[PDB]
Amino acid sequence: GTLGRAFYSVGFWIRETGQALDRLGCRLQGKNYFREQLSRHRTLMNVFDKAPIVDKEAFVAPSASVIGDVHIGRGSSIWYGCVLRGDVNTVSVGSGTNIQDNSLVHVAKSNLSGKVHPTIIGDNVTIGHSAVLHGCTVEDETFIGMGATLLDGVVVEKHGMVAAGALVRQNTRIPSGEVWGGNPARFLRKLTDEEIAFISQSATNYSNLAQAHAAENAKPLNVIEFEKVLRKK
Amino acid sequence: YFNLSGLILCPVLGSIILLFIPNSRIRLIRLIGLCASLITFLYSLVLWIQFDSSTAKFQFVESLRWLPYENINFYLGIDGISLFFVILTTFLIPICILVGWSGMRSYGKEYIIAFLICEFLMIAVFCMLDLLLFYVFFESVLIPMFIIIGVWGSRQRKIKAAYQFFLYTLLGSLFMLLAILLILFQTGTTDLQILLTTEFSERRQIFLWIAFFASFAVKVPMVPVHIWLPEAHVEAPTAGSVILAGILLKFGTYGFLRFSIPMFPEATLCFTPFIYTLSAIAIIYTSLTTLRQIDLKKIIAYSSVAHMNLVTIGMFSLNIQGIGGSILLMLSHGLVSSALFLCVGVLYDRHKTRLVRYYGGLVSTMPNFSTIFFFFTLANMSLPGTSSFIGEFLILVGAFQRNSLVATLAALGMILGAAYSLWLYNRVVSGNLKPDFLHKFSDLNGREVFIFIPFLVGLVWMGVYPKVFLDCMHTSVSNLVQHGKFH
Amino acid sequence: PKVSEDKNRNYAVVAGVVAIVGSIGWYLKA
Amino acid sequence: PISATMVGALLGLGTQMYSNALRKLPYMRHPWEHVVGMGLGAVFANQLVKWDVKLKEDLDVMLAKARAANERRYF
Amino acid sequence: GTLGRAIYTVGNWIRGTGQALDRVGSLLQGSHRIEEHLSRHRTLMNVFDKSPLVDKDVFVAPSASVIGDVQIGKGSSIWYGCVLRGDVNNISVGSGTNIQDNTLVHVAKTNISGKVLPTLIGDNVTVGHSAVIHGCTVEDDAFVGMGATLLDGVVVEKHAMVAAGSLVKQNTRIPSGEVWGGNPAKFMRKLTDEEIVYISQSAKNYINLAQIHASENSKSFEQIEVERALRKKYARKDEDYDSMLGITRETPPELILPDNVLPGGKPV
Ligand SMILES: CCCCCCCCCCC(CCCCCCCCCC)(CO[C@H]1O[C@@H](CO)[C@H](O[C@@H]2O[C@@H](CO)[C@H](O)[C@@H](O)[C@@H]2O)[C@@H](O)[C@@H]1O)CO[C@H]1O[C@@H](CO)[C@H](O[C@@H]2O[C@@H](CO)[C@H](O)[C@@H](O)[C@@H]2O)[C@@H](O)[C@H]1O
Ligand SMILES: CCCCC/C=C/C/C=C\C/C=C/C/C=C/CCCC(=O)O[C@H](COC(=O)CCCCCCCCCCCCCCCCC)COP(=O)(O)O[C@H]1[C@H](O)[C@H](O)[C@@H](O)[C@H](O)[C@H]1O
Ligand SMILES: CCCCCCCCCCCCCCCCCCCC(=O)O[C@H](COC(=O)CCCCCCCCCCCCCC)COP(=O)(O)OCCN
Ligand SMILES: CCCCCC(=O)OC[C@H](COP(=O)(O)OC[C@H](N)C(=O)O)OC(=O)CCCCC
Ligand SMILES: [Zn+2]
Repeated sequence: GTLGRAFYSVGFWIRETGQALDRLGCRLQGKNYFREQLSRHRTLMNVFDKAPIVDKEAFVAPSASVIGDVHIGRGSSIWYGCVLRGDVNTVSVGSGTNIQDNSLVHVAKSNLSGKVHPTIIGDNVTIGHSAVLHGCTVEDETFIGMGATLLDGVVVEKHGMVAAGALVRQNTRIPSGEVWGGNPARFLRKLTDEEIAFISQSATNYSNLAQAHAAENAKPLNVIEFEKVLRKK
Repeated sequence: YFNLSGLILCPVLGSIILLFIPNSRIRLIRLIGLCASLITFLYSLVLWIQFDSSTAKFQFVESLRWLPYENINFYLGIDGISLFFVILTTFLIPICILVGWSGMRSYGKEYIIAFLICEFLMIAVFCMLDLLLFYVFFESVLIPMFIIIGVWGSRQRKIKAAYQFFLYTLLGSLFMLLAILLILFQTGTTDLQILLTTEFSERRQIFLWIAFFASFAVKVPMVPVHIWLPEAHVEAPTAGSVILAGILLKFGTYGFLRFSIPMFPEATLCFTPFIYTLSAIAIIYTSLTTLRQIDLKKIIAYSSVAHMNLVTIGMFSLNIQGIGGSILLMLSHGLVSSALFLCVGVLYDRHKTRLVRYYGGLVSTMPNFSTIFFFFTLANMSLPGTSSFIGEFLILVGAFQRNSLVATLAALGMILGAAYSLWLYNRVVSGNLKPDFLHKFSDLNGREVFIFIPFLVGLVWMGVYPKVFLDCMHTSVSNLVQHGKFH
Repeated sequence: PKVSEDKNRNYAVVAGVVAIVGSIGWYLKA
Repeated sequence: PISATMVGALLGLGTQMYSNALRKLPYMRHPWEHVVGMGLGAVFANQLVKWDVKLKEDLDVMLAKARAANERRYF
Repeated sequence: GTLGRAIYTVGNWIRGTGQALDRVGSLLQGSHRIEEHLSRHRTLMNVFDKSPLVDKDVFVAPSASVIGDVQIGKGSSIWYGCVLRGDVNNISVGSGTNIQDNTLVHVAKTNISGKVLPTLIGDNVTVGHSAVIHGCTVEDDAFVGMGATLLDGVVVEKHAMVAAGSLVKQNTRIPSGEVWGGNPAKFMRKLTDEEIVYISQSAKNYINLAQIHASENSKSFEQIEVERALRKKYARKDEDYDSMLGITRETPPELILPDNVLPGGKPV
């Protein structure tokens, strides 16, 4: 609460003083390596006590940005370039889902529009590339198309598919088994059994792929590359 | 031990704490400002408890050197006259803070800071016993009020009204400052208790009295200078009008009570018919001009000029009924008038209009507001059982004993006062609704119901048992009645 | 690498230390 | 009571935070110079009081001299 | 000498004290703040014994992520935030074809439609910002507008354009000389010769513009500090004092861009 924030700010003051002392000590010895412009990006960033909670068996890409109260289930994956920013509210990501590349799942930035709705993602939910989920909620075993732009107040029912590039207007419910596409989103066709089976299999395929990607991302950082960058003439 | 130092330092701490708080923390700013105002109000209430009512000497005196030779210094003290003014000016601030509770996100920290600096400056005005420093804090109120009028005004007219008010206040202020300087050079000091024991040559009483009247009559608008008050009052936020009418209109009368009625007993007697003439026509003219106004806030603003000019009849009567009964009217006016502007502020916040034509039939859609509005309509029209009648009647019996004619003319004030007060209520509240103009309504919320509660309790408590307030002043107002008299 | 090489910067450090010590002594001795 | 040390420390902290605010920086940007400002403000306030006392004493002596010089006119 | 050693020891003590203070301040925060770590983002990454074959002259931004079986031709460029995930199947990027900011090029799972083919991008093509490609076969000398989405199975024939903010549905062929666009991605209008010249000029301009970004994103720490000092030194000028001193300060070549990227090729 307010007592915690004061201690947080005092800790910031003391950390700043310690860093200044360390820089002064470096300057006495003649070193200037603190001036290096290193990237300050953190794949897991908190806002005071609001820190993301990521399960151990969950792949989060190093370039993915997860900020605030974000919960990641077991078997889920956040791929490269994703931005999952939930700060005024919570972002809940279920188990077995896959926030694919360059996707965005965030919550409203202010209360002026009304009440900020937490973003909820079910289980085995496929989020397409470069899709925006802005304060909506999706039930389990659903599919969100590539380039979709779900807005807040939107409920996507179980086994519901949102077509690619569709923009679902505010306070819209997609019934189970129906495909909604176009701008604005409108009913197009009813899902078939083959599409349901493919939706189910895609989640497992991406879950298996995320394990390999995490294994290739968990290797020790190469020292040959580090040495080559160090000596540049 | 509660003294005048802590009461004045509390708004200082309140304004300093908010000065260094990030504006993104909107909740914390409001909570700290409200808490500071409430703590100051409780401090004033405690200062009431330990107030001796048997000595004319100033109580809780505090001193702080200003010039190196102690010629002029910060002398703070209260008596039976300025105690209730301090209590009122500390009580009105939390109400003003609570008025802008919902929309505070746009005003920011500069709103509560301005109001707390205002409270700091007005508390010291009623507590200063030094003539020069009373002027310094007398005219330090302009900057916060100038900022309040200009920054948070309603329309583009805020530039004109602020300029006009500032110019009038300056022209009064410097003509008073010349007199203060002449008094300092002749007497030697500016301490009030020393200036009340120094004989002034009869020729210098008229000039100094006129110079003092020039600054005071502006802030208690007599006749020629009540043209800044309506414009500056209408072009002001809802809480801004409460400060201007609640307290800023009480400087002129308090200045007369503290520095004019005593320092020149001979000059006051000579100018008594002059004050009676100005006040009698002001009551007649203003209470009549009020009938032909169409703006909701421009009608109540004209209900204060008649009431405040009825006060100056009481002060110059120079008897216990007059002077003592004039104080109750200002306490009553500070509550009745400031409550009426809350009622108008309630109507304006929902429906962004003030013309009486658009309003009608609110008795069927806003019944709690109609009940509360009617009660303060009765108080504004001097009904017995209300705090206004006690002050209004005590002034009349204090002036009839001195001049029967001026008490007759002032008695027509309640004839005209009861005319527009009920006629406004009939237009705004009673009647048929007008769905063409406005159709969505909302009665008083939790804040508005709670805000009006201290006004309701404090208006009948003073109206049925004013002995609590009266017995705390008779020792102090009786020493005021006679100063040059020794028989 | 336990040597500070810049002679001019070392003299500035010595002068700053001397200034601080002298200021402390000045505030203490008088 | 209100001593010169505490009012000086508050003025020093206030002027440090005021300088930081005037440059669009956070109020508590460099804590060490906030401490330095508090110390300097306390020192300056104490020195101001100490100088004011001596200044008043000197003024009293000089006015005594002036009045003594003026009083010789009556002889 | 001895003074240098003493100053070094004092600096070591100061550094130790500062690190202890930093640790204490971190403790008072409650260990809530997540500490910044070394960058673990790999610009070029392997997935299944498959390595990208980025050519020598290609500019790959450090924030880009070329992953898996990606083959990139000479003169092309991959810009900031761009992702080329060729883990499941092949991605081939032609010569001189740039993929712009925040773009995503991904290939289907080789079974999204049964007869899936790798993502092939031809030569001298340009792909706009934030575009999404998921199994297209864009032919050479083509244009894809910013924000355009190309679903699997589409082919963009030579000298064809896809309007910005479009959605080319699956198994849709854009013929040559058309400006297919819109959310259904239906026929808009025919291409004029000025548009073809504009497409070629834009591709050449991006090939020209990638070089300064490549030369800036590969500098060492020592060169960066020197360039920053030079930029600060020559940020503002005083011709009057130089004329008084009889000197003429000229901007160093490290702060001069080639004239071929200026709006009109300004020599002075
Ligand atoms: C702008 C802020 C507004 C704050 C002012 C109001 C708040 C009240 C605090 C005012 C305050 C600080 C001034 C702050 C300066 C501002 C900082 C400037 C910028 C800094 C960044 C001075 O206020 C007192 O100072 C007295 C002078 O001494 C004066 O009394 C007149 O003096 C005669 C002359 O000779 C006159 O003839 C006579 O009529 C009065 O008796 C008066 O000025 C006043 O009483 C508080 O007093 C402080 O100073 C002295 C007490 O004296 C105390 O230490 C003293 O040291 C030795 C004496 O050197 C004494 O031997 C020693 O015994 C004593 O302990 C302090 O512990 C502290 O108490
Ligand atoms: C946790 C409890 C404690 C918690 C409290 C901890 C306290 C730590 C102890 C002492 C803190 C000391 C504070 C004193 C700080 C003074 C300001 C620092 C001054 C300073 O930049 O350094 C030297 C300068 O040299 C001096 O010209 C003047 C510098 C002379 C002063 C430096 C001498 C420092 C020695 C202090 C004694 C250490 C004794 C041991 C202390 C450790 C205890 C074991 C480095 O020059 P430089 O050219 O490489 O670079 C500077 C520098 O980068 C910036 O000032 C400018 O940006 C740049 O233009 C250039 O000027
Ligand atoms: C009087 C009413 C009461 C007011 C309150 C008084 C309170 C006591 C004073 C408190 C002062 C608090 C200051 C805390 C210490 C901070 C000083 C650090 C300055 C510093 O490190 O040196 C460089 C600049 O020097 C400087 O910034 C030095 C600036 C000095 C300006 C004035 C110099 C003295 C002039 C004489 C007095 C003024 C006229 C009076 C008639 C910093 O450099 P950088 O890192 O920021 O970058 C390049 C910018 N150049
Ligand atoms: C106890 C900590 C001493 C730390 C001393 C120190 O860091 O001096 C530098 C600071 C700021 O000066 P720079 O612009 O060079 O920042 C340099 C900055 N370190 C950076 O990282 O860029 O000087 C002051 O204002 C303080 C004046 C009062 C000094 C007592
Ligand atoms: Zn994909």
